[PDB]
Amino acid sequence: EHKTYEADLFVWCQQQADGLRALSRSRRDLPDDLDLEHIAEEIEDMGRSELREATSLVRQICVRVIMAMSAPEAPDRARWRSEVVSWHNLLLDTITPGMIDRIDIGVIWRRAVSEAKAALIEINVAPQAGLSFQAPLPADHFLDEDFDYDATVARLGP
Amino acid sequence: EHKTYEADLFVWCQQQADGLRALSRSRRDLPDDLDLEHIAEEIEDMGRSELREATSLVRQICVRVIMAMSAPEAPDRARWRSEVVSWHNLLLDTITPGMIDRIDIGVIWRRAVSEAKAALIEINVAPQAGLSFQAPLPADHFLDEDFDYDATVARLGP
Repeated sequence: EHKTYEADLFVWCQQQADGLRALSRSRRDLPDDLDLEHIAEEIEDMGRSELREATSLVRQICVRVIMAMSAPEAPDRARWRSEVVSWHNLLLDTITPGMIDRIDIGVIWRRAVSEAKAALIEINVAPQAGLSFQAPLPADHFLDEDFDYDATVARLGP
Repeated sequence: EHKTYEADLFVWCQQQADGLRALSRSRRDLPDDLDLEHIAEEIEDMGRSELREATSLVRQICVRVIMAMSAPEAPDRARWRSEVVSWHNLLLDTITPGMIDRIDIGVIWRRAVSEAKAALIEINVAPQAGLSFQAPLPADHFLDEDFDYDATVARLGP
């Protein structure tokens, strides 16, 4: 189904790149200086970049969730929570319905554990003893408009 | 003059956005689901983003130049120089001939001085007494493939 620019930017990038190529490869009377092939490549790549950004924001949220699981009384948690709210709001502006299935929590959570362990060593905190590289919650949990940092930390303890 | 994607990405973005709009606004028989207006907006914006990136890299280089002017014997200079080489190589991959005139050293150097002063306070170094918000060198100096950090620092002392 066709998606508008506004309704689903991610799907629009792929549909528009495909449409540009279809037009370019069919018509023999378009202006030669109009570079539909590289335009399509750039539009397609912008879609990929949106997904990379959403993926990164979920990762960063997960790192702070894991850090609070390891240091649940850290005074730093107030800052971590503020960061998470900021990232999550940006995530809600970036995700689209067609992008949801592409958010790979299995890969993201693994990378978040590796990153969180390094960051914990830096602040001289030992990681959760039970800390697992296996995602405990689906991607949807973090994409939820009502995602709650402190509730998530509490449910993933102790 | 028409510029290819490879020859000048920055000029290509503007020429292609203009060409997309010209085509869209003239033909009555293009596919309705092909969104040439928003494609043109995105392509145009990518051009702007390239210039923003180049501008940022020149700024970051200037900050490290100013920091070494204030702390010319700092052991940290080796790291600063390494950072500058990395940023400068990325800058050389980003700049294009049509973008050169848009690199505004008067604005960039001012912002670099403000940033450098804050960063110097953090490392407990007083700024150059003669440190000026007025750019002492043209944008071209930093865009030069043969830009030399240490030579620049030395010429801007003492």
